[PDB]
Amino acid sequence: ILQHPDGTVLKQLQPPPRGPRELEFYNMVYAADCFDGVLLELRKYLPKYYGIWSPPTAPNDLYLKLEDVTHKFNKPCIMDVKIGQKSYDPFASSEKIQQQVSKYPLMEEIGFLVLGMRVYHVHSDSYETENQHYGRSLTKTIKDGVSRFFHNGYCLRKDAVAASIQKIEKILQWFENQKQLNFYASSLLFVYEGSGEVEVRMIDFAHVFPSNTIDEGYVYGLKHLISVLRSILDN
Ligand SMILES: c1ccc(-c2onc3ccc(-c4nnn[nH]4)cc23)cc1
Repeated sequence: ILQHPDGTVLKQLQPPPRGPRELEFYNMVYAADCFDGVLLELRKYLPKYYGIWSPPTAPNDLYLKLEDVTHKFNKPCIMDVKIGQKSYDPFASSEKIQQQVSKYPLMEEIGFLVLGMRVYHVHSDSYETENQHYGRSLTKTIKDGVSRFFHNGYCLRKDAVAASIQKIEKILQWFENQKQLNFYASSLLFVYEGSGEVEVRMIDFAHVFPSNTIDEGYVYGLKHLISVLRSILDN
């Protein structure tokens, strides 16, 4: 992820097959001729897509040019949350499944994993950063683990918590009204202002597949994340 001063990000395509699949996803959704009602609504929850980009002298070096969802913030507080019961996709090998489940064996139980957060503290005029190991350490501590993101401005930011719930609810509504796509190892990016208040966007589409059914695992995760955020409002 290269943050570009024009309010876009450049995401380098992952190695195959993951990078190509993500390019394919954005191309399907943001097709110039697409009038699929489901996919039209889905665009609302994605970063805007500006097509494939490569350096003038390096056509090999493929990027997606995406909206920087943090652009409109002064001191953005950012959290990435992987959603779903399974982080492996429907065509993973036994080896590959074991790799993925071992990273977070509570994924089935909890249905989401905090990949990281950056939290601005007014207090000290500085950022607090948590990495992959933070979220992977949370057990059924998850409430306190998520709460940490919302400690800003000499308070618990229940405004940002409530905003996040309302925006996730829209994404949840989309997932309850579609059975065309299932999403594995994809994330929600949360942004609020740490200095019309919150951003929640779906990101990371290297394991999105056509489907016949509700994405039950994703829905479980969204529902559970909402339930946790809901409980934080009672703090
Ligand atoms: C820090 C962290 C994330 C961002 C960010 O802002 N807009 C984004 C759009 C997409 C992605 C993305 N897609 N796939 N993986 N990451 C990240 C984005 C900015 C700063």
